[PDB]
Amino acid sequence: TLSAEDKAAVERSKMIDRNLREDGEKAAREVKLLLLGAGESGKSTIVKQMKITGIVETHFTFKDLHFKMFDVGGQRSERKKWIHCFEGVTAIIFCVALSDYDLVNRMHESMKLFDSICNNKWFTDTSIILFLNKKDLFEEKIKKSPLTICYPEYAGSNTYEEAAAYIQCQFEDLNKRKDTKEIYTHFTCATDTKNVQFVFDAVTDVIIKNNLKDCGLF
Amino acid sequence: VQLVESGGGLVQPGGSRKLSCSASGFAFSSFGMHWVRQAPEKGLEWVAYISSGSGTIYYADTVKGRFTISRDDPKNTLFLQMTSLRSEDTAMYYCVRSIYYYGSSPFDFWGQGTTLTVSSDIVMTQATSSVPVTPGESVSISCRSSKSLLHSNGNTYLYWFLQRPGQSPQLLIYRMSNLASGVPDRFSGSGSGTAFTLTISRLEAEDVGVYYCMQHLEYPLTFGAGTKLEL
Amino acid sequence: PSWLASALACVLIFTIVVDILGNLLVILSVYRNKKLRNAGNIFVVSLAVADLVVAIYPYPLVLMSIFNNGWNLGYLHCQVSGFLMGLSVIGSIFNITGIAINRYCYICHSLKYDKLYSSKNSLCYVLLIWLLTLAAVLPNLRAGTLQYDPRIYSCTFAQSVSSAYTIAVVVFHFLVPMIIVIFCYLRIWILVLQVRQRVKPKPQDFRNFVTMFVVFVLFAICWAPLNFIGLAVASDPASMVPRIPEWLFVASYYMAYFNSCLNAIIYGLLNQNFRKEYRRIIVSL
Amino acid sequence: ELDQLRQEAEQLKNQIRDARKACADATLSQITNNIDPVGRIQMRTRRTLRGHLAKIYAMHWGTDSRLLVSASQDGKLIIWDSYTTNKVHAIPLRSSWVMTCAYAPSGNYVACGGLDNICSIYNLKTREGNVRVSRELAGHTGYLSCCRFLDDNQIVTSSGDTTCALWDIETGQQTTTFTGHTGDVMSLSLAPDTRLFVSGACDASAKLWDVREGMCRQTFTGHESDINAICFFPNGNAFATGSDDATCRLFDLRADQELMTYSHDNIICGITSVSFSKSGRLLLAGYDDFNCNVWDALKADRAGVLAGHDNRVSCLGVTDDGMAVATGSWDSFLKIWN
Amino acid sequence: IAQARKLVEQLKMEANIDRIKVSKAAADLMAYCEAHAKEDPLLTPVPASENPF
Ligand SMILES: CC(C)CCC[C@@H](C)[C@H]1CC[C@H]2[C@@H]3CC=C4C[C@@H](O)CC[C@]4(C)[C@H]3CC[C@]12C
Ligand SMILES: CCC(=O)NCC[C@@H]1CCc2ccc3c(c21)CCO3
Repeated sequence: TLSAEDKAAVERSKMIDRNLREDGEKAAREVKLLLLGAGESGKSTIVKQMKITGIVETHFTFKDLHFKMFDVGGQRSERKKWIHCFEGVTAIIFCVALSDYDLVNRMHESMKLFDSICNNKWFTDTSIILFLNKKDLFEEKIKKSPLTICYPEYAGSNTYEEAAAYIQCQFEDLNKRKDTKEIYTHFTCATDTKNVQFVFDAVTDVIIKNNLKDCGLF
Repeated sequence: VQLVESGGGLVQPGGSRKLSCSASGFAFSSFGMHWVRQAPEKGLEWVAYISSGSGTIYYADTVKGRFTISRDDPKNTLFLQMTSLRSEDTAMYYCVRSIYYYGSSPFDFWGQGTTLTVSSDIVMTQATSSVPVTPGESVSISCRSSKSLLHSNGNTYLYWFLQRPGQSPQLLIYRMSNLASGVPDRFSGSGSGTAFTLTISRLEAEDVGVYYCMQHLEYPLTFGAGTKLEL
Repeated sequence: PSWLASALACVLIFTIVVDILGNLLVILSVYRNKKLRNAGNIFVVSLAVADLVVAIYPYPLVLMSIFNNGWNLGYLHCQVSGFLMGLSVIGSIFNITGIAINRYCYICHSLKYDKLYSSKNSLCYVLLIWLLTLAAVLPNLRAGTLQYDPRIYSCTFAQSVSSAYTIAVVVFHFLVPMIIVIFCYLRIWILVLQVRQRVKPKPQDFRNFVTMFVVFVLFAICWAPLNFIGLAVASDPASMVPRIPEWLFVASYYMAYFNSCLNAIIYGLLNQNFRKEYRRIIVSL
Repeated sequence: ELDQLRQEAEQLKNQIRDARKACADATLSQITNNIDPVGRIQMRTRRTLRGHLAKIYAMHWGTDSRLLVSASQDGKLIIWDSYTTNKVHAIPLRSSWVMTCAYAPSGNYVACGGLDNICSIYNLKTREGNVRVSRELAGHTGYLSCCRFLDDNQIVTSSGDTTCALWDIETGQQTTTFTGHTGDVMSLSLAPDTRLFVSGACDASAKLWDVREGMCRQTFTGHESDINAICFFPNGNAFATGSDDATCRLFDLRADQELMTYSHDNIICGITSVSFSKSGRLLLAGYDDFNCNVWDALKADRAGVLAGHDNRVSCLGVTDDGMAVATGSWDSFLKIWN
Repeated sequence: IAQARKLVEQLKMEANIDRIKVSKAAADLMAYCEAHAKEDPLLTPVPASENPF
């Protein structure tokens, strides 16, 4: 049995555990993303393009999606001890600087970071959206400087298209769980909306696959 | 916080009147509202209760059917629609806010009250209706209930109110032990089932008035006759 | 023939055992895992109960009837079993349809899914489905179309007594609950294909069809032969019944019986959500 | 130059180790080998608090042992009524990344923080009815690990910037900053008298601080991996330590050396949370094995297994009354065992 | 040069603090565990009369 106040208490604790349902439904429908990469790898430019102290959260509504975004590089600490907080994120936006293959070499650190990120236990089924930045300066940089300095085990033409394709193919094979996760690689299109459009397309693909897996249709 | 009600005045018997209360300074959407009348010379009397979210609504038997209560959350306004007003419906209609959870203090804040003039249950009895007092004295008001108020969970539902002369009631002690916020520590409640005492230590000015004892064990809500204090 | 009876009995025992297995595992799966208590999994539970309701009373009765080669029971005992077979064979097919619209919603009209298929809405949808099944099964008592057919050894829906009721059963247990499923799964597959093609610009593509569309349309293959036989015997019951061999009739009635467990398999073991957690069930139970 | 100072530090460490060895004469197992085993303890869950929609990371009991606050990544921290499984409050958070929560001993305030570098303070006893943010304690440059209340005006916090800091609620500025850790601080426990506290970091070291002046009294080493949880003995003269080495260790404040290690060849996963009982006879450790193991704190024997969770047990707490223990895991469920 | 000096100072000042015997600490812990064992609802199953859950 219950008293007069206990019935009101459970009514309160049932309206509180009624607003939580709508809050969780809103939280699930929206899209979460991560930013990762080396220092000065183009995170600021992509953030400012798509927008228009520990966590730099970013919100932007595009094609009826809240698109919550987290820029974590601001705070420096043990990456392995908060990386499990972001488990269940829709996708990871990874920024790679194409033209930083020769300065101290940084492409080796970028590929090492990508290998570490894509092979985490938590980021097993989370698809990775891959961005290759500053391709414009990359074209002239490879026109002047040979690519073999960054990749000693290479033999091919030093043109923009072939070099970019080889870099994409090299980066796309870092992951071992090729069956479960899929990497969406893109070249940033200067100041166009195509970058945000590609992000929307990739997250739509991830959401569709996740919904299929939830229904068991996979 | 601020609870102000309006809409009172003269009305002919059997007519209709719409009492409204304006609530400001607190989260009206979370609080459960009450309506408590007081006859011009009698004690207070519970009328109706609406819960948070307008889920559960209760009415006193004397006003069941004739009176309906509704609340307006986004506008922070409480209404009490009255139909077929009778002669005994002339009273001072107070508005009371009550939040119900573990450790909360229901009936904490009271409104001003509208002047309306018309031209089974647990019965509470207070042993003494008038106790003369002097400054510096310590009196113990006694209040009795028909049924023991100690519920199985251990919460004994008693409330002590204080009616200042020409003012609004204020909660002093809720559940017989817990002092309300803003109340001086002079007051002290105790007792057992169907036997309640209120000990006032070193009572001073701005303390004379009428003291009411409330049960919240079950609806309808009933008050004592009212122990009145004079110097 | 002895071989005929033996094979029919084997089909029934296989169907009964696998149906009971699958239905029990899927119901206790939803009962155990809180993550599986999604508002979309209620329809799977309803389908499981619908399939199980004859996995206990009627199927053993017809099994014993084959083992006795004769109706060794009572009249009331006959229309209480025919009634339950009707409830199962209509409820399972209606719940397959319900799941079809449910998934179109999750994977397509996902923006308006949270309120359209809330817990209260799903709980009143399953009850509505069951009410429709009961209202479809009920009228045959007043028409007296439920009787024991010696050829198939069951108190089944006689397809020759009532013509209008037969054609109504045909139209709402196979034309609609097949078209709806076809539309829903074709739309889901097309949407997935479009989403995939919107990003990048084959044996896995075909596999996919096999595992969504073909797998979930397997029910419409088992009932198709006898549910066409019903239309044939409703066109001219006087002459078409002698014109149809008993071979096709029996082969159908056992295919339709086998589908009662085929449904529990394709919506059971074939779900990664339940398949992954099945082994946990075995260790726990 | 600095080489001489380094050699002086090395010889100081060597003589400290020699002194610790000299005081070491008999381990806890040898002393307690005559005690009767606590026996196979069976603790069955009595309540299950559901309503969280994400992997929870924090929980804290109230001093009345009836109300507990729990925080999860859905941006909500909920205060529960343990007896009736009622959600008395649900406080939305500015940042959903919460890694710790605290309940004021008086019960008027709660605290929460995480990757946002801010240990927010929320006011519960408010005349307006709702819960308001009292003060946001910012300026600690790192993800917070364990906010703990001293009084209604003080709070002790640990961050990933290798520093613990005692704050002041009303001013908003930290009274004392504790430095000395070379790794990210992840745990913190307050002594019963609120005069000392101990924190564990990635350095496999637990440092005993002092609230009054801030100097670090004793440093306890012996773990081979980072430290994820710390809890004092009820007597206040000892504290347990959970790490990723799958070994809980009991330390002594007065002996200033490791006392006993709790290990089993079966368990090879880390330890996320530790606690104690009212008598301190048994301590509960929450592993990543999706279960909580009850260890006999005087014989290093696994007394029982609290296997009821389908994911990693993030945190667990024992009431002040000692009546029950509530464990929380990443499946967004609180289980009150008894 | 400042960091090494600070580390040396800290080690020196925390080195000279009183230690007790480990056996004495173990005896103190055992005595505390035995003294408060009667008031521990976890160790001994409390009867359902006094169990609030
Ligand atoms: C996967 C779907 C298509 C179900 C497949 C199983 C069906 C088509 C198979 C399995 C067992 C088969 C039956 C085995 C025995 C007999 C007896 C005799 O009268 C011939 C037909 C009949 C009745 C067969 C009809 C077809 C049958 C029912
Ligand atoms: C032409 C009909 C047909 O071929 N198959 C449906 C017959 C099924 C199987 C057994 C049964 C029992 C009662 C009932 C129904 C059926 C449909 C409506 O009520």
